[PDB]
Amino acid sequence: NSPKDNTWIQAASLTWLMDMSSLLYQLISTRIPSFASPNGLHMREQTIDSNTGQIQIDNEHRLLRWDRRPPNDIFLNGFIPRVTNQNLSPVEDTHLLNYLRTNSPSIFVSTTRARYNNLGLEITPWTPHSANNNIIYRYEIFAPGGIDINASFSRNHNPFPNEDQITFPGGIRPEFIRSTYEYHNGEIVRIWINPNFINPSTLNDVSGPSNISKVFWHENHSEGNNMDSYNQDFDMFAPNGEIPNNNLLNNNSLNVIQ
Amino acid sequence: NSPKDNTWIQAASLTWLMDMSSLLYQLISTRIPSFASPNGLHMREQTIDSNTGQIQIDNEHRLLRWDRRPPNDIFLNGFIPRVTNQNLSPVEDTHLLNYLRTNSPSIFVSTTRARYNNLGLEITPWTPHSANNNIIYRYEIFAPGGIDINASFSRNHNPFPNEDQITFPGGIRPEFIRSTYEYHNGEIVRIWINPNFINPSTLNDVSGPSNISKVFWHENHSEGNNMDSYNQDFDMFAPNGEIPNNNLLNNNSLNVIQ
Amino acid sequence: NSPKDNTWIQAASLTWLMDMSSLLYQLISTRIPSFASPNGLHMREQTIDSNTGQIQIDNEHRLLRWDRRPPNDIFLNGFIPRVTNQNLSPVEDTHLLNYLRTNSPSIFVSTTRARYNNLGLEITPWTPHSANNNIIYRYEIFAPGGIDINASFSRNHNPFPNEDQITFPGGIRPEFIRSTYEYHNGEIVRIWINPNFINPSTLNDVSGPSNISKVFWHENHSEGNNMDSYNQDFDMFAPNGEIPNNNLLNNNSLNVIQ
Amino acid sequence: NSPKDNTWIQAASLTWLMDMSSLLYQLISTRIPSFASPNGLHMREQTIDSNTGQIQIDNEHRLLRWDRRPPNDIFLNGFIPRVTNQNLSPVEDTHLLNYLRTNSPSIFVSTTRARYNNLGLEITPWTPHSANNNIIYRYEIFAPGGIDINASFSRNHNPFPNEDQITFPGGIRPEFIRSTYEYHNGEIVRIWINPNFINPSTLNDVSGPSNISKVFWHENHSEGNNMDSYNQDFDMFAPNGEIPNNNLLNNNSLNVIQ
Amino acid sequence: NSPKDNTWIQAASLTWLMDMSSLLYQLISTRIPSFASPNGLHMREQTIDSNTGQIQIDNEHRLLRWDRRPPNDIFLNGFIPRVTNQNLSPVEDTHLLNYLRTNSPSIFVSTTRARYNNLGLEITPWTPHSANNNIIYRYEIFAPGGIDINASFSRNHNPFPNEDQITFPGGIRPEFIRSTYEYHNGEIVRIWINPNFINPSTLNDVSGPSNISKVFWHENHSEGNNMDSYNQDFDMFAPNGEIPNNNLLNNNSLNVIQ
Amino acid sequence: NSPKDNTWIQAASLTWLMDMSSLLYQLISTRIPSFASPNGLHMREQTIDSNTGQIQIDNEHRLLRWDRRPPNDIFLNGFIPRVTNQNLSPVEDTHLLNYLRTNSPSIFVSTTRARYNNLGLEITPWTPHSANNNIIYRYEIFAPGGIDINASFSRNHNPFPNEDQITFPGGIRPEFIRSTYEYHNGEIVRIWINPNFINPSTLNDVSGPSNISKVFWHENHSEGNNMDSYNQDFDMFAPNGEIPNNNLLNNNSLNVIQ
Amino acid sequence: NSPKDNTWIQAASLTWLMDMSSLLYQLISTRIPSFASPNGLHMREQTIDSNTGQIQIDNEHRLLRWDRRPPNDIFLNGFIPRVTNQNLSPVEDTHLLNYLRTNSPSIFVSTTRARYNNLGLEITPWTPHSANNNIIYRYEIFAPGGIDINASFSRNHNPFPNEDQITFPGGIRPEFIRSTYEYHNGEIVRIWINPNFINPSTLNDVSGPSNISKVFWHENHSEGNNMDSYNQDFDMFAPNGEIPNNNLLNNNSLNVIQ
Repeated sequence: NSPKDNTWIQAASLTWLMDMSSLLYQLISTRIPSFASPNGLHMREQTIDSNTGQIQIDNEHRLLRWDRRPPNDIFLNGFIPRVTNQNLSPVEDTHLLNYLRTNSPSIFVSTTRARYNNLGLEITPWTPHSANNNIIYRYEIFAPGGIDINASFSRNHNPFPNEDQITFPGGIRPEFIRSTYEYHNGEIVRIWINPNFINPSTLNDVSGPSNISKVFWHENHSEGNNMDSYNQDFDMFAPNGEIPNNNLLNNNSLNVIQ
Repeated sequence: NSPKDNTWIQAASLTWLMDMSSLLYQLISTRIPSFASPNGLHMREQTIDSNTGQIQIDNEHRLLRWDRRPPNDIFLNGFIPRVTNQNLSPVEDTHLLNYLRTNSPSIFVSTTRARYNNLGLEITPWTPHSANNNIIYRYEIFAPGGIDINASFSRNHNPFPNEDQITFPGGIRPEFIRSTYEYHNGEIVRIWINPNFINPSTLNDVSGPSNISKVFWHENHSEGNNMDSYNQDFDMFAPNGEIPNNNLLNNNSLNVIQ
Repeated sequence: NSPKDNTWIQAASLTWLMDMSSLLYQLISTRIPSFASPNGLHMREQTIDSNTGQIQIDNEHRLLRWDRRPPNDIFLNGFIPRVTNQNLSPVEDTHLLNYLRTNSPSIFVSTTRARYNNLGLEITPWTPHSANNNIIYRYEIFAPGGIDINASFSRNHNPFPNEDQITFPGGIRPEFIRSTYEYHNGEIVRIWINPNFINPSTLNDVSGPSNISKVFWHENHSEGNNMDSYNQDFDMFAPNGEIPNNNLLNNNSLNVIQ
Repeated sequence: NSPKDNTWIQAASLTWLMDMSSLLYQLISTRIPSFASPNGLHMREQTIDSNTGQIQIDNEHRLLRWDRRPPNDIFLNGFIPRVTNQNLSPVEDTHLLNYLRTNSPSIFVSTTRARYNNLGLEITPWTPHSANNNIIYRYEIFAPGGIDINASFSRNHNPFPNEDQITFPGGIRPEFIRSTYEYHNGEIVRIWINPNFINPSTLNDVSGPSNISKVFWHENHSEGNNMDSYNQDFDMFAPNGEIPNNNLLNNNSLNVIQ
Repeated sequence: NSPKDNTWIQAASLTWLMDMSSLLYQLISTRIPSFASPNGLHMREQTIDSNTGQIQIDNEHRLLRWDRRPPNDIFLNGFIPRVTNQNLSPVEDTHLLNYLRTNSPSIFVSTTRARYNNLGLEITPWTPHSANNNIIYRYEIFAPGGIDINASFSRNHNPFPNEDQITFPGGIRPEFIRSTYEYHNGEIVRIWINPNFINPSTLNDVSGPSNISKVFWHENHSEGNNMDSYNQDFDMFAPNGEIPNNNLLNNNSLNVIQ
Repeated sequence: NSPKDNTWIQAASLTWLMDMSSLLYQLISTRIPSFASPNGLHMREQTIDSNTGQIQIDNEHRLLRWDRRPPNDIFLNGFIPRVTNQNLSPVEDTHLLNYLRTNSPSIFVSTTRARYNNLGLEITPWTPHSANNNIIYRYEIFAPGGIDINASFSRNHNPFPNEDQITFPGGIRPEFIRSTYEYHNGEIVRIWINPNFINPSTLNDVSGPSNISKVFWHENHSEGNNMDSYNQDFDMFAPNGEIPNNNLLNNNSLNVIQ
Repeated sequence: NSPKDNTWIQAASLTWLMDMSSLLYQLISTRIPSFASPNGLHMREQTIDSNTGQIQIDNEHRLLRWDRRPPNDIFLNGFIPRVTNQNLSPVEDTHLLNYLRTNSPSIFVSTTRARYNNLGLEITPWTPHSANNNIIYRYEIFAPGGIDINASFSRNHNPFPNEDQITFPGGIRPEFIRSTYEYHNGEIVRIWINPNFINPSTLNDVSGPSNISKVFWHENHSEGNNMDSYNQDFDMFAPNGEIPNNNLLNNNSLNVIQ
């Protein structure tokens, strides 16, 4: 049943949702048959340090988002959902299962979990099929909350499990986005650091290959606008990607064969 | 009478229709005289594998759609109907018989069945009269649901039986479109594969003549925008085409005499 | 009184009218004094061959329409009336007698009967006064229904008899238009065939002089847009034309003296 | 009192007025004091030939209208009034006396009678003061109905008896306009014949000086658009013209001194 | 109290006011304190010849209006007030005293009386302060009605008596404007005659210096559009002019020192 | 309490306010705490000579207004307030204290008193801080009414006393503006006289340095449009200026140090 | 509980808020849980001198605001909030905690306190992360009121104490902005003085490095428009900056390492 607090939606870009936690949980829960979610939605845990009141920043809570939009947009605005207007009706806006299964416009923003091997080394995450084409960004996020999709649905009622998603009703504000990799043709050409990330003391922990241009972003950065040529979530819809392999993410590529 | 589940409209592009299955079935059924449809609408069966929950991909369920719109549009948006707004009134939007007989704007999107001879080899499908003119695409679809038109009406009240149509209220999402043939003057010049097709392990089963350019699509593909110079369904209206012959579809042409 | 079925309006371009047959018949009938139409409106008989359930295609049901609009418009859209919006009020939209007498905008599309001599050979039809000027088209139609004007009103209360009109409330869809003659200065320069005509097996029966360019139309045909330089019905209003003579229509002209 | 039939408004361009004859007559009659029109409005008589039911075409019913608009406008649209919208209120739209006295916008269109001497030869009609300036047209009309102004009002209650006006509530359709003289600087330069005039057998009766260009009009005629450089009735308002003399109209001028 | 007939507003350009005489008189009268107008508004007398019904054309009834707008505007449209819409509310539209005192927008149009010496010779009228600057017109009017301002108010409640104003609720139609003097830099350069003036037999009585270009106007006259480079009444507001002297108006100037 | 007559608002540009004197006084008075205005608003006295009814024109009643708008605007339109629409609500429009303290948009127009020494010679008035920059005008006004701000408020409730402001609800009409000094960089370059000033016999009393261009204004005067490059009251808000000194205003400057 | 007077919002740019003090305080207070603000909002004290009623101008009350907008905007308009329309609903407009935590649009304007060491010498204030990039302004403010954020919330319920914010509901008018430093690449290039600052006698107290261009502003100053290339509060959101160090602010830089 209902969440005790609004932690699950604390990263929200649509800030007005944050004070309507219970109402939102009901609105979403009622379009989910008990057989699909026997125990109800499962919110991620320990997204916040109990000792600090601060975002938990560890491999286990490290989220990723593939997006064609550049840092001058994302580091300024965060991830705003496709639907931004208030509508307390059972319309498609809050229809979670339809959103995941069909990618219909909604108030939800997806992310996928960073993947590690047993030695705790990073391996290929769920990657979009079009990742090797043109310019794409892989944003690194540490945010409070999110719905743990795979833990919320019975295997046979969970539309696409392979994507290992953590969904954010209302989106994610920019202060929860630590960095991003800028890829051109599947190759890393730059690493962007968001100086306004909620925990600036961890900025030096941002990893990447050696000798790759690393830039500290600021509004209207001269090189922060690269983009192709619209559905901002096309590259985050389950059937539009997959986990290509379990190779170590220790090269200059995104580990997808050309 | 009424369908047990919403399988018939599960491919829907107008996703809001999927949760209003019974209401939609009533809305459509009431403008159909009992003498036209003695037993009611007949929904296609076995469109989904009961053992996997997955789309049934076999010759028997292989659908085709002739369209002048290119892959950069279709593989991105799917087949969205001419009418996209909600209207629970008995207007023409849901008037199935008028749509079939006159091609009036509606929420329906049509497909025609792939045709095979007794040896299970492909033969000429229902083809538009204008197929040999300019640029046209023949999309290959495997989707859940659809209304089996020929099985839903007495032949005496079925506007156009030859087309053997399977109609999709709400359209078809792009993940159900596996590939497309690009024809220029009735000749195949390229075969496009949709990497995001719901069952990617079958992509290698896509057939075509030998040595024809085969391309894996991605958004804004450089050659994915070819189009002539609007009624997107003009080339799918029954009187606007026919089954030209039963010849084997084993050449570079669409089997229509120049 | 009332028609048994909606055959009279089955060719309708304004398809929403087809399901409101009785209401439409009342709407029209009430603005017609009993002395003008003692026996009520007389619908054309045998427009559909009951043995085939399809359009009757014979000289006796062959209709013509003079229009300045070219095939790229007409073969695509059919004949849509000057008034296209729904209005169940006794406004001028449905005022049949006013439309005939004055040519006021309405939901009616006019046609005139093809004319034959006693040997069954074609003779000059009712022709517009401006027919020898510039570019004009003479469309050939075989459609279900239509109101037989001369049989609906008494001789002495029938505004203009010479025209032998067949009026179509809601217009005529393109599949009922078999061909058209393109005239330039009163001379035939091309014969256009509509491949999507409802009975394609009769396309070879389309007549015309010998050695005249004969073209099978398709959307946006390169030569299908010729037009002068608007009232689309100007050339179909009774006082705007006449039957010039009873000569055989066996030459390259429209039988009007230059 | 009330007219027996709607003959008085049968020439109407605003066709919707034709079925509201009695209501219109009341609407107009109530703003006319009994002392101004002791016997009520007097409608012209014999505007229709009682042996044929067609418009009476004789000198006695020959009407004229001075207008700056050319044949490409007038022969296509007729004379449409300055006010064209429906308004069953006692507004100025139907205020006949104000219209005649002030030329305020209304649903009325004025014409003036052709003038003849006792030998039945044509003499100078009421002519606009600006007639010798630039380009002006004198249209010839034979229409059913019209209000006989001079016979409708007591001499001292008739604003401008001199114009011998016949007013048409709702205007005059083009089929009632037989021809027009095109004047440039008060000189006839062309005679236009309307081939669509309601009685085409009388077209040869159109008179004019000898050896003047005579043209049979058609839509968009190349020379049918001459016009100066708006109140379309400026040149038909009583104080804006007069009967200049009673000379024979047998020259190339409009009989007004330069 | 109330006027017996509507003579006072018979010159009205806003013709709809003419039938609401009593209502208008009340509307205006109620915003006028009894001490300002002890005897009520005084309408000009003998503006209309009781014997002909014709406009009285004599020095005593000769009115003038200074205006920057040229004959192509004024002789075509007359003097239309700054406020032209119907409003039966006690708004400023009909507020006579505010209009005279402040020049606020209203339905009124001002004129000033022509001035004569004891020998009946014309002397300088009330003239605008800006009269010697650029292009200005002095229109000559003979109209029925008008409110005699100086006779309507008690001297100490009459804002500006020196102007000798005759005010026209609803304005003045062009047929009441006989002529105009066109001044450039305070010098007469042309005399315009309105051929459509209500009494054309008096046109030859129009006076002016000798050998000054005299033109008979017609719509769009080539020289009838001269104007500077908006408040059309700026030059008719009392504080904006004065009676400069009592000199004879027998020269080429407007009798104002340069 | 309430003013006996509307003298206080007689200069009004928003003329509709003049007849709603008592209502306006209430509307303004109710948002003024009794401790701020113990005795209520104090209206200026002797603004109108009781003997003549005329505007009192003496040093004592001489008002000034600093404005960036030129004579072609001001001498034509007067000083119209920032808010011009009717609103009988306690909105900010009539909020006198907030207007004085914050300069929020309202129906009020400020002026400041001309300043004199004990010999009755003019000394520096309250001057805007930006007066020495670019082009600014100092208008001279003699108007009826106005609220005497310093006499209306208890010193510790009066926002800014130093300005010796005279506020005009509804603004000031142009006939109350006698002249203006045009300054460029704090230097007088021209003196403009308004010939339409309510008392033209005093025009020669307009003072200024010797040998400075003196111009009599008229609409669209060629040099009457000089302006910089909007809040028209920026230079009349108390904190935006001050009384710089008490020096004699007998030079070509505005007595502010460069 | 409630504030005794409206001092807290007296600097308001949205002046209509000033008269709705209690209502505003309730509106804001009700969305603040008692555990977050045990004692309610704490308004700054001694922002106004008790003896004179004038603004308290001392180090203690010296506020700063980092803004990308230049003096031609700010010194003219002040700091107007992102939300400017009236809305007495519990919408996000007045949601103080959401504002502070997320930077959502609201009626609030942030400022940060000037920082001093023990000797009372200025040290580095909270500075935006992007301060060394391009052009940024640091405005100096002395205003009445403001909410003392750090004193209003219990440590663990104060989103971002590090900013040491004083928040102004309704913004700050320009007369409370004394000066601004213009930085280019983190270096001071000009010091702007607002001559209209509420206490002009303190203008000489404005400090800065020696020999830096010092300019007295006026509307449209030629160099007062420098700006980069929009969220006007981006550089005032807590996570978007920090207190870089406690070094003396006695150099030309903003004390942030390049």
